[PDB]
Amino acid sequence: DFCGAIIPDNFFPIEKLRNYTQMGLIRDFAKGSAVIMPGEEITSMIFLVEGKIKLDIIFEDGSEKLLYYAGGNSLIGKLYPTGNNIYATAMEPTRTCWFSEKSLRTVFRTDEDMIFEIFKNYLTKVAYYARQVAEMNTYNPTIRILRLFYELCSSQGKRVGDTYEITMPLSQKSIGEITGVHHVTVSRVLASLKRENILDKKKNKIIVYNLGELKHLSEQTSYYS
Amino acid sequence: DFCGAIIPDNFFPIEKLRNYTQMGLIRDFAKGSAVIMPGEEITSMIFLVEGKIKLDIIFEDGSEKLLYYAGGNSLIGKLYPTGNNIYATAMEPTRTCWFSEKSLRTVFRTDEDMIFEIFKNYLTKVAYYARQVAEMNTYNPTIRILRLFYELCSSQGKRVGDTYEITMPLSQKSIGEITGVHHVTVSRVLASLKRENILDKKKNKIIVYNLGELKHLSEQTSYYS
DNA sequence: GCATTAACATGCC
DNA sequence: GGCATGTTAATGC
DNA sequence: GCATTAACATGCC
DNA sequence: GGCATGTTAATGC
Ligand SMILES: O=C(O)Cc1ccc(O)c(Cl)c1
Ligand SMILES: O=C(O)Cc1ccc(O)c(Cl)c1
Repeated sequence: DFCGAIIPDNFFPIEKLRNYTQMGLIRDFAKGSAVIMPGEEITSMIFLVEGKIKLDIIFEDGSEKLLYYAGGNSLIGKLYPTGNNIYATAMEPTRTCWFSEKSLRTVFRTDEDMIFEIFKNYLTKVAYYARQVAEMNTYNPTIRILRLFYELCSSQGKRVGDTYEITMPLSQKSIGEITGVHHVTVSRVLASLKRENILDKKKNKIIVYNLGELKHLSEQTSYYS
Repeated sequence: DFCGAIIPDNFFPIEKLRNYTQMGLIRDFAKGSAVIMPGEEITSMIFLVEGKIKLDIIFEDGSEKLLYYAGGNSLIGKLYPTGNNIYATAMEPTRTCWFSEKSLRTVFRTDEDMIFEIFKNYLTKVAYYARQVAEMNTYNPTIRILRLFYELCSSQGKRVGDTYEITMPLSQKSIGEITGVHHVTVSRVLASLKRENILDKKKNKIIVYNLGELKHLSEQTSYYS
């Protein structure tokens, strides 16, 4: 029914795969440990039973960038070699379940629906990243930040009297990483939005005091203002 | 064994799915016709038996951008709604095969390997677009153009005496669309590369006269030179 | 560091 | 011959 | 239009 | 208390 993500965190979780972790291999990591080491070739799907993984790509010159965050019931779909150098670290004590190709056949023979759940999980990732490429080719950095707050507000902002609240803990550093904008530009833009009384990004909530202005500004070509 | 793409054209073709098009629905399009209309909700996988599709996303303000090109044995993995407005046009007379969820079950009951072929096709797309996001966040437009020619040369350039040839018909307009660089910047960069005798992009071949210089320049922060 | 604009020139079922 | 692709330099976001 | 740099200030298992 | 996150303005790619 719907394969969408506004942010690259907890893409299409598959809670029913917890009924089949006995067909796969349990593997616990300590906080701070590598689930996937730089240069490690992975050929398993990795189901996250409990915890939190940060998953990054590393370029040849050593540059490192965020791809996504993974939480409980997330799926790392690295069953085959891809050409990318991936580094995935446990942000907390984390339980995984490693599903090889053979082990997946065993799961599908028991439950043919899990096939389509995995397709949904992949589709969601492709829809996210393909749009993000096209969005970066269409809107300027500062506009992409406004567009993110508008879309989170539309999709998950709760009306609370005069305002909308987005119940979400989200740092400026991550906003920058997700939107591809320098963290100092992120600080500047939020300063503006705050002092103009449009939006306040707090520790655990973003509060939108003025959605129609937020939206209007997101429709311009810059908000380096 | 390998889920890679340097360019968003002909991602992981699955030639064996042509053995199962009788389980799905044949649908022929004329050149210039919409395979997916703007705003059309698609819930089928669409296998391209013969021809060529150009597949674009359209934003709310009407901006339109390339996602990818599809050729024979390519797969459009839109089995479920995604939230994106997609517009896909037949660039030539094109035969498709539409596979619903029910129809895919029928295919998998006959050949369990087709499951994993589809996973490979999805993985390849996710690896492409996820890297492209991270690359646009890491390298400047002009550098991304150099990096593309270097990687195509590495991956598919054939040594021909003094040179490498990449046997590929690729317009400046598409290079721009793929790399997210204005077509006039693309023209400028190629002018430079040509007159410095590094590389010549012709109608049906790119010729690299100097791979080590190409590579060296791709390692700098700009080539607006 | 490059997008944009503009005015112009060459390619092409 | 008409519309799509490519060219070059200047201006400032 | 914004990344970068820099020098500084506030947050935090 | 130490290292990570956030702040603000200036400079020019
Ligand atoms: O491994 C890669 O190159 C990309 C990637 C990373 C994480 C995932 O869950 C997927 Cl499906 C792909
Ligand atoms: O439909 C989308 O939002 C993205 C998309 C487009 C084409 C494909 O083949 C896939 Cl797998 C996804």
